[PDB]
Amino acid sequence: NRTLTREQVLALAEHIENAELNVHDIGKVTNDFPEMTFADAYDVQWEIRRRKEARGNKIVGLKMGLTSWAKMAQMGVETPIYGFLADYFSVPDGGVVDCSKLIHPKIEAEISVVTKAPLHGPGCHLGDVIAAIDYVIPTVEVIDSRYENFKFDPISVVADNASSTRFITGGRMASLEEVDLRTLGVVMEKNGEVVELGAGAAVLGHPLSSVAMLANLLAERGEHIPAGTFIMTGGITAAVPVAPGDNITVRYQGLGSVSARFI
Ligand SMILES: O=C(O)CCC(=O)C(=O)O
Ligand SMILES: [Cl-]
Ligand SMILES: [Mg+2]
Repeated sequence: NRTLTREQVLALAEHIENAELNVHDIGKVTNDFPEMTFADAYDVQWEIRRRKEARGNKIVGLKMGLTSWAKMAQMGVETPIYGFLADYFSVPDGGVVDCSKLIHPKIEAEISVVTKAPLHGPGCHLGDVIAAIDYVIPTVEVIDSRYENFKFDPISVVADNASSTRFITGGRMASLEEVDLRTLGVVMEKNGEVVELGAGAAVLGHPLSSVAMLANLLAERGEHIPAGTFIMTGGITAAVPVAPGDNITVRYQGLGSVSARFI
């Protein structure tokens, strides 16, 4: 399942994290370790998590990447990917993101869930997830691949924590009974203009499925989704570059809006 030595995992994690911490893009790691499997990549990502926990960061949630059947097929993968969210990733609705701490950030409109019951795989699917949802909450992610490379590389991206870097919760919380996630419309505005549109169904056909896929992915490593877990279910719209001076508002049908100022 794995081709990296443990020393390589540790060194890769340090190297990839350092790119984030030092705001310094690096070559995608699969160029130097072309044999890396997803298990290697997750070993690396999880070691990054450890490095963050070790210096006292709290891990406050999980995020999903590649939550598009089309994109999965394009990238030659059969499942989404996930990454973790550190406490300092969090930005208040309307808050400021300091781009000088970021490399080449993009924002995406997502819907997050907080669970109220444990979920696990393998074999988790939508039906298992429904009963476990406490509420949903509009969330914009700021993603920022630490790689200098143009073309998306799933295994490198995983090693780089699915490009996670900031997330902004906002809008209004709602129970599942109050929202239809498949038809929940989102409008992303940047500097006063509509730049992207999407509906919840853009996430796998049903954003809650993202949670189940997460459960099954975590099961591959003998982990699950504890109750109370905050999960960003995936990009509803295309990701949009942001730069200093940009202001963005993402409007969620019936859920208010999430905004952020970039400096
Ligand atoms: O580009 C993708 O869909 C996966 C990587 C990512 O950063 C994300 O979607 O959160
Ligand atoms: Cl910041
Ligand atoms: Mg995302």
